[PDB]
Amino acid sequence: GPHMSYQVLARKWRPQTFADVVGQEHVLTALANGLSLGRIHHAYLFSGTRGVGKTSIARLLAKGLNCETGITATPCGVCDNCREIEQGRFVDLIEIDAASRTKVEDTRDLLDNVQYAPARGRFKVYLIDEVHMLSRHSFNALLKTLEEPPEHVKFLLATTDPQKLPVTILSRCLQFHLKALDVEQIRHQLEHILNEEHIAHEPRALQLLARAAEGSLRDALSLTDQAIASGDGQVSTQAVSAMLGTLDDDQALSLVEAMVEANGERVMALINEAAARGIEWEALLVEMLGLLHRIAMVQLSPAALGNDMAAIELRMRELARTIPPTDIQLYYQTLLIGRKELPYAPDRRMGVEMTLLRALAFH
Amino acid sequence: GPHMSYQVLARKWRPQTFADVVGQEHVLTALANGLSLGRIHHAYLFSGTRGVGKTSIARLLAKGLNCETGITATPCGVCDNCREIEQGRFVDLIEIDAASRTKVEDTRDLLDNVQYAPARGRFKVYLIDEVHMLSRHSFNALLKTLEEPPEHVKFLLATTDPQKLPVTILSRCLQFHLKALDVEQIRHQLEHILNEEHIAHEPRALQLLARAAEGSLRDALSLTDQAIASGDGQVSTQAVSAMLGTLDDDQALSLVEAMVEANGERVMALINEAAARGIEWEALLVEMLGLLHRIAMVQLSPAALGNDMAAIELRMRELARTIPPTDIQLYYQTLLIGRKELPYAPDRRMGVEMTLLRALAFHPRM
Amino acid sequence: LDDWQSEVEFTLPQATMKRLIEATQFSMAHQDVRYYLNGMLFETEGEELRTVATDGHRLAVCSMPIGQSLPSHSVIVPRKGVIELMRMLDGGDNPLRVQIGSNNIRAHVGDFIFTSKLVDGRFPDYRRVLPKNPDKHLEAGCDLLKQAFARAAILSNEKFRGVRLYVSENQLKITANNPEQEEAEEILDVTYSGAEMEIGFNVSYVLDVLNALKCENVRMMLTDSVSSVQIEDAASQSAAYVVMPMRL
Amino acid sequence: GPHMKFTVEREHLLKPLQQVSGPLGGRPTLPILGNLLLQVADGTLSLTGTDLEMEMVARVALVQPHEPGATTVPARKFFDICRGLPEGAEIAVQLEGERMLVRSGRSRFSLSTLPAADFPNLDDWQSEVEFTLPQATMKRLIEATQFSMAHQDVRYYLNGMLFETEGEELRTVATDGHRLAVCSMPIGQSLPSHSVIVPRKGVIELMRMLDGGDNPLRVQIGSNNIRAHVGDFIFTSKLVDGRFPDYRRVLPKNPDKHLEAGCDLLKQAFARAAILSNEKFRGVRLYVSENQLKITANNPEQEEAEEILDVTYSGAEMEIGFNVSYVLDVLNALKCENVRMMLTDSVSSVQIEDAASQSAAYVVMPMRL
Amino acid sequence: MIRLYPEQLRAQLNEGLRAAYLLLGNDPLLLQESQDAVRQVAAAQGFEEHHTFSIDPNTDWNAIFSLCQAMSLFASRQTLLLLLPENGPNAAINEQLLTLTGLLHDDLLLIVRGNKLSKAQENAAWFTALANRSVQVTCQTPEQAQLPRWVAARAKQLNLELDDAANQVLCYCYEGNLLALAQALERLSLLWPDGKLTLPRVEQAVNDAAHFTPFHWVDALLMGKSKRALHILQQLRLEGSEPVILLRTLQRELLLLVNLKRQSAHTPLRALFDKHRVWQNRRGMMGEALNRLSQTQLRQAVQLLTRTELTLKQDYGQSVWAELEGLSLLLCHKPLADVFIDG
DNA sequence: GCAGACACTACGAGTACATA
DNA sequence: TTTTTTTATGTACTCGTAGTGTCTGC
Ligand SMILES: Nc1ncnc2c1ncn2[C@@H]1O[C@H](COP(=O)(O)OP(=O)(O)O)[C@@H](O)[C@H]1O
Ligand SMILES: Nc1ncnc2c1ncn2[C@@H]1O[C@H](COP(=O)(O)OP(=O)(O)O)[C@@H](O)[C@H]1O
Ligand code: BEF
Ligand code: BEF
Ligand SMILES: [Mg+2]
Ligand SMILES: [Mg+2]
Ligand SMILES: [Zn+2]
Repeated sequence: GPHMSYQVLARKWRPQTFADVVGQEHVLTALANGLSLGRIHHAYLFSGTRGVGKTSIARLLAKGLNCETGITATPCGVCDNCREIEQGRFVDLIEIDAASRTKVEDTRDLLDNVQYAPARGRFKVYLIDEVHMLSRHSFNALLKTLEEPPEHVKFLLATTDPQKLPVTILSRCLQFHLKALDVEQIRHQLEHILNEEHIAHEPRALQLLARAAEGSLRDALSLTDQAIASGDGQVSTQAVSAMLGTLDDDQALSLVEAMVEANGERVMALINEAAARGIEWEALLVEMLGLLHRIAMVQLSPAALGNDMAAIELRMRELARTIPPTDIQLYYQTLLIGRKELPYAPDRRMGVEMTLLRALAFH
Repeated sequence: GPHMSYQVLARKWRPQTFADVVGQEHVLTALANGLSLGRIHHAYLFSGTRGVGKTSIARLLAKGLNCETGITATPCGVCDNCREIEQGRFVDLIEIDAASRTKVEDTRDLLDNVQYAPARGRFKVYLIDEVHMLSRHSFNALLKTLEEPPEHVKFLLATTDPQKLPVTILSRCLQFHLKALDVEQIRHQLEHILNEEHIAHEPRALQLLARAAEGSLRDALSLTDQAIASGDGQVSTQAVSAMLGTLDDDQALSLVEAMVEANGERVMALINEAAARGIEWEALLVEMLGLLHRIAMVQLSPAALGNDMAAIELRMRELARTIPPTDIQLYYQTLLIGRKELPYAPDRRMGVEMTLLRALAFHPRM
Repeated sequence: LDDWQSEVEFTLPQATMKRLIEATQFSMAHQDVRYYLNGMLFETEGEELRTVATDGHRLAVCSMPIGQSLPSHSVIVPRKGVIELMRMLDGGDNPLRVQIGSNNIRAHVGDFIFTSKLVDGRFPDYRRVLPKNPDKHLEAGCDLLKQAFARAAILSNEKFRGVRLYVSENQLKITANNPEQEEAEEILDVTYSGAEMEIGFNVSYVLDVLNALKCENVRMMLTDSVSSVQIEDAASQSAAYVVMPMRL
Repeated sequence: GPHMKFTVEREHLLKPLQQVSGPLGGRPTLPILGNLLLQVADGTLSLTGTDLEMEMVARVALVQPHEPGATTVPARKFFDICRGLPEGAEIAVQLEGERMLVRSGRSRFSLSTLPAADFPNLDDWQSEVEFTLPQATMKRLIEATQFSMAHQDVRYYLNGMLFETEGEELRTVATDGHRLAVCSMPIGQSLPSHSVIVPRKGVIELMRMLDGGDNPLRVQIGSNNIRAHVGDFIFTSKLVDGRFPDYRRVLPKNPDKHLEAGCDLLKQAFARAAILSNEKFRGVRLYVSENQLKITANNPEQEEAEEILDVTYSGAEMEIGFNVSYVLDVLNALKCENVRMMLTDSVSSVQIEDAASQSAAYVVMPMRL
Repeated sequence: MIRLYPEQLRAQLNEGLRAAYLLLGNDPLLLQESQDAVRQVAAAQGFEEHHTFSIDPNTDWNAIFSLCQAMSLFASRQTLLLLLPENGPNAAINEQLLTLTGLLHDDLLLIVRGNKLSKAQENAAWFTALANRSVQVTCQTPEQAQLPRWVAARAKQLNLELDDAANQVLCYCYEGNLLALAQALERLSLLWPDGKLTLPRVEQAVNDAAHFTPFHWVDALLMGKSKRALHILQQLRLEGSEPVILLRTLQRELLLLVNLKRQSAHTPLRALFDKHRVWQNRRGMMGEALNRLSQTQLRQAVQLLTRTELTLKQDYGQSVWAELEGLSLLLCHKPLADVFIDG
């Protein structure tokens, strides 16, 4: 009943050492080489995308700069200060949620603790997460602290949209850029996570989850929580097949490929998918028109774009050259007429249906 | 300083009783059934074209909801609450000039004090007019109050068009579509109003005012007030014909037959003569479309002409005999497109000339 | 600006107008859709210069007798003009000469006459707003009630400063809640006898009323949970206040 | 779990709550820091309030029955509950389950709390320099040299007082920049030498907690913190890093010129010289002649008036010491009856003391045009 | 007033200080590192106390407090680092600067930092009075063609070996954004202290973070390189300038180019460029641009461009920015469109 | 008393962003 | 080496400033 509260896999499997960070070889190796030696810039800016490890890596630097052993690229395992940072409470690291602290009446006070003595352990070090929300005057206070930083302190920094910071602080800070995870990285990490606790898994579900994650690991973990929920403690292909209605993307090219002939159930299946998905019909037909126009461009130039649909550079080319240009022009006329009259149809689904039927009516 | 200030007909003759409202039979029946039967609702939005009565229906519903008799289908009209709503003093009918009071700040302000009990009335009616000009944040702020308001507060929305509202709000009110009023209803209401106002009127003049209003009591009534200034004390056929710029003469069909026969010189001469006389151009093309429709209809099925068409049959049937069925539709489409582009032309006469030349470009041999 | 007709003259110490405005200023509308709701209504009677302010949910009316014959006339003065007029009041010895017009309000204080434009509307009938039956009436010490309401309100809901009276035989129970649930309960010994009753209502408004009148012993009158409460001092009847309940 | 029992009176509870919740204004990073720690241990109440920089702990005797425990209460709400209750009323408190119930006979409140384990405390340390200074002496030390602090300075250590000790005497350095100030009062007992930096806010709290009573102030200075005790009140404050350098160097080594005048006479004269015609732009211009102080007026509004003051002068003639603001700061805090001033050079600084006392030495460097 | 380059400002820094220093020019990072070098040189010298003041209108001069009064505990001289507004100062601030100089102490140093000033701002009262002893110096970021030499020189100064492929990928990824270039150089140095980087992981530690002002966009479109133009547009992501600037740019050069093609039958293209001195680094880059076109080609370009012009501003389209991808790519392999669009 | 603190609350401006 | 050139209306946020309640050891 009220027992066994499996908290989120986003929080439970949060890395503890630099060996538990998936991907980002460049940042990990750079900081590992920089920690053995004393050349440490007074401010480390971390930037990336949604849910990669900027906050996790910052926790790792708080782990490393503060230990009984000392500044170590290698982890600590267990030692009081870094032990303390496994959980929330910790004395010489203060995590200013800069989103909740944007005004100077708060951030000036928080930075005013830099001139106090550090707590247990060296390197009074604080992590100002999501710096891009600081006010202009808050940034001025941060700049005045950075230009003459106390030697006994350092402080990390994180964000998601680095373009909003002033050029002065960006130039000062030794920015590390954290890359979006590749599909293989996320897939292998999710495999490891599922194997770690108890949940069986089949590979196709995991490729689907990785593809739908769009690169963020936290996104992959949220979707694996949902997959476990829907699959009743088993991430099989069926729960992720229910997710497939959301992750199914390639739809505009298949209809273009099926327009030039009578494929039978292909058009009906594709229109059913479009209706059950409810994407913008005007945008759907504009994508149709763009594909058809670049096809006409390829007809008069054997390699007109080349970079268009590199995954479909073995099927789109056939209709890019085999189909007569006159038929392509007629199809363009049909789709243009359909778009021009689309909003006045009884429903835009009916309008796109009628455009497809007119296209299939001729050849 | 006249009686308040409503010496104008547009304000004087707004109905005060469900019995006094013209048209709108379906919505009036629905509201009366809801009030009497007990099935009441907290949010009605009345959507319809301008000058049809959504504001008036909303205010009359507000009267009916707060009459001292009880929740009565027909408001008292004499009881104190009805009098106060008429004066505007009634402190529970909170009218909103939502086109003017657009800021989400004021929407939040008026939503904070929704929990209060009504001062005197049973229901605290939030009459909102011109809802479609609420800022998107204001629309979404109204959501959780529209859905589940307290027991005592009822919302009324009166918008010109319903489709601009977010689909969330559009799905939380009763959409009462005010059906536009046809010519006969306008004519009867105008005749009754004029008989009450004691000014002589001619039936055909009222027919013109009805057919030119395109279904609107406010528009037709404003046109009548305009004619009263022109036609001294009376809505006379001549005065309203001159003011409204109607095509009394037969030059319409004459230039129709000139245009379909590719007689550019004749068409230009007729246009010059009409402009010299002081014609109105939109009505010209409306008459063009009507005459073309009659010609096509008798081309398909003879004996379809009526009154004036049945009198000019000697020309209309000949035109239907000489003009092929295919070209009639093309002429009609060209003329209606020209009428569509009349606003998008710096000179109205020049726009009509453009339309006629576009039509003549179908057969520009000579 | 020229002079005006329908101009009745007043002769009254500045203390009188100050007491009046201070009695009915906290319940005057501020940027509300009802445009006539802003400002104060000054109404002339043969007995007093009555004044009425309301937000639609706080109706404060004060009546200080003036001792002059006054033709019946009802005026509404906007918020800005009222604030300025209150600022120009001081001393208490000079006789203020208030001059009413059709579209303007003028006032002679000391050696200076100032004017304010006049809101165009028809103000509601306050007497009908006042409850028609004071069947449930209670009296309680003014300062005791004020202290109890402040104590209860310090835990009240922030945005909606709402408490609940529970009136039983000679007892008032104040109960207050808020988000981050906290309960404030306080019991007062009052002079009440009648039907047991509960009523929720804003506490900032009642604290404001008690601050405005500040008599020795207040009495409030009320019938039912939905019914508005009419609070005045038990000494005289010159000032009355109406507070509309929370909940429903 | 824990269930404490308060039985207290307002008059003995209002002041400790004020002293513990004064600095606790604003929104702190941990929500518990915006909260006030209540501890009932033996017949003693401990009220704790922090800002991650200073801790105020008030001790209240519990004559009436009580129960030990520890909890935390929203400081503003609890203070407003205790305030406003009838004078002489008794507050009883029982912390049940999650909520804490306060009662005053006819009133009852239920306040939400936070667990006592979450509340941070400052770790124990060794107090190197412990002394029991007279409260009035510490008050004089703070006030005679607190007007010069240089709050909000780039040095990030000039913002705080310095405290130095030697044997049975101590001094307070007012690190300011263009201003210096020192005060030499004795301790009465031998203490080791130690230099400590104390933040500005800590100094303000330490002077406010004096209350002007007779109880001696017991002050303990350690390596990274300071503590103060007055009666049943305890104050704790961390220290600033960085060491301010020697201050005796800025003192005039060879004050060739001396001045002397009554304290009230100088007070009135320079008050006029600062308010009559010298307000914003530079201001006074000084010309020291034999028993003459010629003051020239400079201001944006071009009111230029010259005033001559009769002050006893040892020397021939000098000019260009006219830093009006800082000498005003010195003069207001002189707390003298007759004032003796040392001037060595226009380029160097100016010292000010009492004619017959060295309770406060002030150093102000004049500005040049 | 000397108006020199920082490569000589270092020389004047090594010699006796020439009173107030004014370093100008829009700089990604060179301004800050020059300021740092000035700071360290001053710290080696007398002036040590760097007081930072932000020169701005509607902000009072608290510098007068430092100007009128001398430091008392540690004089040690001091330096006023002034931050100019991005548009330059006003007359009131310009004259108050002269007043400050009138209040200047012998241990005071004036450092004025900002961007290029207007002629009246340049020839203000303060600059005119300081023209006798102060100095002026300006610098600007290297161009696209000047980048590889600068990067190689910086690498040789930092004692780390680079390669031609590494320099190519750096100048592509970090084109004119020297801050990102410096951070990448430090990252490659710290990642591998081997001192030998040819193409092992330079892409692994380098992202696509560079500035791209619109003037180069047509420089690709005039070749009609589909992949290059597409990559340039993808690079323009995440620093996305609003479409109107790009649209103004390409309508400018296309109107110029259509006028050029109209006049091509008349006075030759070189003497026509004599009127069209648009400084496209030779006016000859446009000369090789005009070689690959046709009148119908210009028609097909202008039809799409003018259709977009009303597609973003008449009805406020949301895909219009991505429409810049559409219009630039279709022209690459479209010798002449057989109508079918003719917008 | 009480003025000055001290807080607190409201208003304008400058800036950043959104959507039609 | 100086070079072209979209809006109206609304919503938030944060920094000064200004005005006002309230009340504390002075
Ligand atoms: N390198 C990584 N190693 C392990 N987990 C990661 C990594 N990056 C992201 N995550 C997962 O995503 C969750 C949120 O990560 P976080 O570091 O907060 O991302 P962000 O960069 O957006 O702040 C973490 O709890 C962790 O599960
Ligand atoms: N159904 C109706 N019955 C009677 N009069 C009407 C009706 N509809 C409109 N009117 C006339 O039009 C005038 C304006 O009506 P109104 O209700 O404001 O229209 P709207 O819906 O456009 O706001 C009224 O004063 C009345 O004279
Ligand atoms: F926390 Be991350 F920046 F999504
Ligand atoms: F549409 Be109506 F004129 F309110
Ligand atoms: Mg994060
Ligand atoms: Mg209306
Ligand atoms: Zn460790």
